[PDB]
Amino acid sequence: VSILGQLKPSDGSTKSFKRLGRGPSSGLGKTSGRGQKGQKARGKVKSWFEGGQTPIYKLFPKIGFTNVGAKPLKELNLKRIQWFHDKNRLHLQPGEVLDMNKMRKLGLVTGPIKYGVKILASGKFHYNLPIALEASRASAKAIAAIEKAGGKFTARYYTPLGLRAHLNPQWFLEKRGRVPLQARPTKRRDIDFYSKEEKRGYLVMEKDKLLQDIKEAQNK
Amino acid sequence: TKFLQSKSGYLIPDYELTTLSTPLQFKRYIKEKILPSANDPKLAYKEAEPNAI
Amino acid sequence: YKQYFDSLPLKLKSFFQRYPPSIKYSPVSTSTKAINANPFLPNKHPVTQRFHDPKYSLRRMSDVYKLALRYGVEEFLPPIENTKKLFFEEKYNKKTLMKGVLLP
Amino acid sequence: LMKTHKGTAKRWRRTGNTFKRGIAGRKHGNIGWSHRSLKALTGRKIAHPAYSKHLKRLLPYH
Amino acid sequence: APIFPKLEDVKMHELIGNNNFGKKTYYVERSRTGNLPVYSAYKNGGNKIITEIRKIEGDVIQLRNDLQEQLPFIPKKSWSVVMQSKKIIIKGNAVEAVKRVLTKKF
Amino acid sequence: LNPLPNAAIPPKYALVTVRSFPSLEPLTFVPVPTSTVAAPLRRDILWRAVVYENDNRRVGASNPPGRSENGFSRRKLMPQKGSGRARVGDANSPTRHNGGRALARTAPNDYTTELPSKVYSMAFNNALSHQYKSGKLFVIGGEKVDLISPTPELDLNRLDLVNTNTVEGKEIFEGEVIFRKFLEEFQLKGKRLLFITDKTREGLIKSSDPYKQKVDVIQKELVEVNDILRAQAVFIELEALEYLAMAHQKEI
RNA sequence: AAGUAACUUAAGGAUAAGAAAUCAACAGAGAUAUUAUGAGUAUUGGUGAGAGAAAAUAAUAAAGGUCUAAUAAGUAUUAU
RNA sequence: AAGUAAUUAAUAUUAGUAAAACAAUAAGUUAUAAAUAAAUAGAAUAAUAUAUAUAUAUAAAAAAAUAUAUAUUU
RNA sequence: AUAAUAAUAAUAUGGUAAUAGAACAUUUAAUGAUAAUAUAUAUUAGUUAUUAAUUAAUAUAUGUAUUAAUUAAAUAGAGAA
Ligand SMILES: [Mg+2]
Ligand SMILES: [Mg+2]
Ligand SMILES: [Mg+2]
Ligand SMILES: [Mg+2]
Ligand SMILES: [Mg+2]
Ligand SMILES: [Mg+2]
Ligand SMILES: [Mg+2]
Ligand SMILES: [Mg+2]
Ligand SMILES: [Mg+2]
Ligand SMILES: [Mg+2]
Ligand SMILES: [Mg+2]
Ligand SMILES: [Mg+2]
Ligand SMILES: [Mg+2]
Ligand SMILES: [Mg+2]
Ligand SMILES: [Mg+2]
Ligand SMILES: [Mg+2]
Repeated sequence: VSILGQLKPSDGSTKSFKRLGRGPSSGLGKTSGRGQKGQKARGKVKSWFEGGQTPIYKLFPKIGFTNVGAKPLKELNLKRIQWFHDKNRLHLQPGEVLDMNKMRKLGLVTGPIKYGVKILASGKFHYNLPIALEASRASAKAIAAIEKAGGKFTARYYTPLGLRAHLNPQWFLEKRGRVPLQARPTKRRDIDFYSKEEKRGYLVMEKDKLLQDIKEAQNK
Repeated sequence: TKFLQSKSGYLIPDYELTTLSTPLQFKRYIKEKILPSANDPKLAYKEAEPNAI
Repeated sequence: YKQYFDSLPLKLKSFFQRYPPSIKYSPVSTSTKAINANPFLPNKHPVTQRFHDPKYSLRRMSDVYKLALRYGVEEFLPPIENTKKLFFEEKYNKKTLMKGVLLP
Repeated sequence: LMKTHKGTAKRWRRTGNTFKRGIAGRKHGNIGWSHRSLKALTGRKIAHPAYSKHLKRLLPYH
Repeated sequence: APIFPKLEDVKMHELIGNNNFGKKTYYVERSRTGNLPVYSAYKNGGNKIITEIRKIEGDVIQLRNDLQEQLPFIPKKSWSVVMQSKKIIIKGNAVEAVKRVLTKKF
Repeated sequence: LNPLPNAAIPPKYALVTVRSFPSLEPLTFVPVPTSTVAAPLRRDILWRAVVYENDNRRVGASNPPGRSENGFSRRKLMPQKGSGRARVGDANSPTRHNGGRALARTAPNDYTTELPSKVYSMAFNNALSHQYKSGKLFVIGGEKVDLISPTPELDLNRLDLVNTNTVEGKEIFEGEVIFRKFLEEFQLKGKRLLFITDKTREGLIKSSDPYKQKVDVIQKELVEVNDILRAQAVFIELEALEYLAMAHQKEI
């Protein structure tokens, strides 16, 4: 005979749903688990209705603000990179840098990279890779570990569109026959960050034109 | 195996063919499965009642 | 060559049909009655002395220009000098940074 | 679909598998009281387990 | 590259019913990314930790016995082999030890 | 000294015989991988696949009228007190005999459940393996592959009957007759059959139509787990089988 | 609750909308309509009850652009 | 003649896959790091906390709190 | 190192509100032998620790169980309005 008339679920998968209002010996008899006679017995009071006392969403003062200007980077630890390298998944030709796009391709970072990647230092001891990295930013300790390894970090600015283009340049080419140009940092805070040598920002490390233009303006 | 099937009149299943590594093994299988059913048609395997005795 | 031209996107093809490249259209605003009147610029009507809105509204013009850039057919389109829009690499290069960027 | 209780969201913020909140009783009438004693009420506080379930129900996407 | 190879290149030992894989032997296949299928699992609301071992082909009982022999420090009781899906559950977070034991062969 | 003594490498290829259609004649073996055609028969996975498919299939046309849907007036039939009878509102109540249903469904009811794609693929493989084990998986081909025994003169390598549409002498036609002969030969007249084609074999389906109640001709893309398992014997094209394998292979 | 029920009026096989005085953010996109994600996010509330976008990416979609206006004044804008 | 359905959220059990999962058109959700109102900050300088990370504070420690580290990442 | 059944020793087995676990009857969908010597329904008397089903007799229908079993579900069980 066909298997189709002898298939069961795996043991522990299914259950019988508790069926109310269906006789006394059932257990869930006349009252059907409701108790006896109140508002909850025949009607609806809200779960978090605290009775009339000042509730736990009212006693306490409202705290903080939502920074809409915030753009949370996805964190990538050096440890994970090292592990990838050990596994022989970190496929890089000599000279080619491990950029955010490259990380995504490899599966170092996974899921949607909306705003960028920060490189943190959770396995800085056993990190020994002389490859060059490039991300939104890195932890100071992580940077130091990279330097020790014989590597080279560069914090690179990416607007959300620019980041997207970096991650998936072929899509833009397919759609429009042209990948979009990478934007300059318009914001003051961003400019300041990438102008820091301590952060290994690209504007100082590559000696950018924007920074020079700003200096000229200041002079004049 | 094709020759054996042709002479026999019966079809030896693909899984069985894959499994059995010798002519002797094939013969033994034939003796086990097809032969008794051929001898006695009431003893043969029925599809709707696979757990028959 | 003809087949390659045909293979061009629709809007661009339509533009070429209705404003062909044999006519050297003006860089500056002109009379609306003129033959060399640029469809991207706002041309003045000679009797009423009112600036007519561009024959190709600004979005459409931009799209056409981007299509031309894609297929390398920019110079056959009429000039977009006096329309304030720049595009892509030229825009990037020619622009001055904002006062806020240079002088916070 | 279900939605967050906005007042509760304003009052409460996530901290791993709990919610943190501000202290009550430090907005006026502070003069006269001991400053050291008052310093107890300045910081934050983790949710009491009694109302944790309620908080979860209020904030389904936290 | 080809899903079904040609009849010439396939050896006899590669086929089913050869080399006696069913009788008292086993295999433990690695994951897609290429790691040992041994996992911590935090059941009953983080209260019950257990170590799960997946992707076992062949005789699971034998494999379990071999692992017990390798790791005498874990008790005999705490080795629940669920037969429907063929995976062997251990009580503690004994993942790393299991991996160490397996690595040398799988 | 020896850590895992009983470790070993599993077998990876099962041989399926490639046949000519009208008469199921062995042309070649083809080694299909063990994962497709000889997986361990996990019933639970198979069950999951079947139930999900059944749920997807659902029409869900149950549409009993609730007290709103039901078409009485909203008027109170008897005044609350001073009637000498029980309290009543409108005539639509579930309590009364002509009134609408309590907790009434409203069509079209959506019974669609979800399954992980990998689980579904595994189930598909599993069903196929079970079929192979049974001896109910007839792979027909020989066009692409290199043969051992040559194809017969009156058979053909694809899954189809020749000159089915031709019907000159009598109302009876040849493809139907051939099919009947085939059925007679392999002792599967009343048995359920499942012909998994690659491309649309119009002549085959025409031939089948007489035995439409038991014979189900399906494409390579539209074939289901249910279809495979219900079948008493599946007749799959080699190319179609390859395609299925490719579809439901575990990715690496 | 809700611009809902209702009443009233007027049209067509559909109507409405539609080729940017639109979005966006120094990079860019390119009419409108419907759906999915974005997102119960920003936003807002006797800051109670509760209400809640857009950009962007996907589908569905059709050839989707195209002049018919001598380029628009009691109009934009302002106060209320 | 009475605990039903839809859209959601949180738990649990099993099953699939697993440092990834779902989805494969891209995009997204969850996980992979803990914090903080928020900010350009983020886990052993030579090992278990006596080290480190964050918030308060600070020259830097200490101090409260939570988190991170003892062939193989969870 | 399991499951079923059976021994021995021990402890436990009243229960409203409530919580948890396990079954059965009914109806539909998937798979599905068989047959008037059969099946279904009813009555009566037996049987099985028994809301259930089964045996026999009797009656009426039907050339026949969407039947046993496993799953999926429910307008799934009424002395209480
Ligand atoms: Mg009770
Ligand atoms: Mg009371
Ligand atoms: Mg009552
Ligand atoms: Mg009560
Ligand atoms: Mg005190
Ligand atoms: Mg279901
Ligand atoms: Mg309103
Ligand atoms: Mg219209
Ligand atoms: Mg105008
Ligand atoms: Mg105007
Ligand atoms: Mg006004
Ligand atoms: Mg400070
Ligand atoms: Mg009791
Ligand atoms: Mg009922
Ligand atoms: Mg009754
Ligand atoms: Mg009763």
